[PDB]
Amino acid sequence: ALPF
Amino acid sequence: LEQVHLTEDGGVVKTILRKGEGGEENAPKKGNEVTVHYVGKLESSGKVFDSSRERNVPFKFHLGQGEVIKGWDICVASMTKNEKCSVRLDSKYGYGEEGCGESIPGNSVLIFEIELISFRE
Amino acid sequence: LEQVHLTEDGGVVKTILRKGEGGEENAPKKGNEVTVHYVGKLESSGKVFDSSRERNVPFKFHLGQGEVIKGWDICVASMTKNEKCSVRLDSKYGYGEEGCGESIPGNSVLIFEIELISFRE
Repeated sequence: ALPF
Repeated sequence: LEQVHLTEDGGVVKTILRKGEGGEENAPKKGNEVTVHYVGKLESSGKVFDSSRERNVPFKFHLGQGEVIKGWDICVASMTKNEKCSVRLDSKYGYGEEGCGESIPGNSVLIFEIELISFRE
Repeated sequence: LEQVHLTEDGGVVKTILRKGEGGEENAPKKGNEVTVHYVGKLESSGKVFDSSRERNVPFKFHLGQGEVIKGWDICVASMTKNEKCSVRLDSKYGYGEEGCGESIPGNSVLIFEIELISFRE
């Protein structure tokens, strides 16, 4: 859930 | 420049801009801490959503451990030390149908420029 | 136990489960690489969405550099070596109105148990  | 398809669905496609160093000692292995610089933008709008170059802080993660999106684990595993690439990620290898946060819509294709600076066990 | 409101909006509220070590040398500084274990779940359902303990790989990031959700930068900056806490993040300090991927809906409150293992420059 990285990067954003 | 030649494009390397890293998956068979054309969802992870790497173009090498600067060739890294040769030899096995310059290729990272599963579990290694890799240190990279990156810039990510949306393909559709061209807008940058994140960059390690902005704060001037090389970004570190453990390869193949799911600390980052799938396309990164795939792309960085194919790189060698000092390589700079651009990689195009279908949403399947990014943030999928739902997207993530304010800058990444559902079903977004992502483009990253990624430089592999170093890695260690 | 005491609940420390790390922001005035009540959006980052840290409960210390295990007191860490005192002494200025045992508190991290902006830019330092911090090594943590964490378990994150949704407050509403208590469903765990991500955990470094799963893979048993301590997670490292550079404190205060925007590498992680804001609530982590704020929470970890308040911790000392060996501290274990539970922190409640309003969505403003997490993944916001949009949420992120399959497991984190928009407007979710997150609860993380975070242990600060060690840090270095």
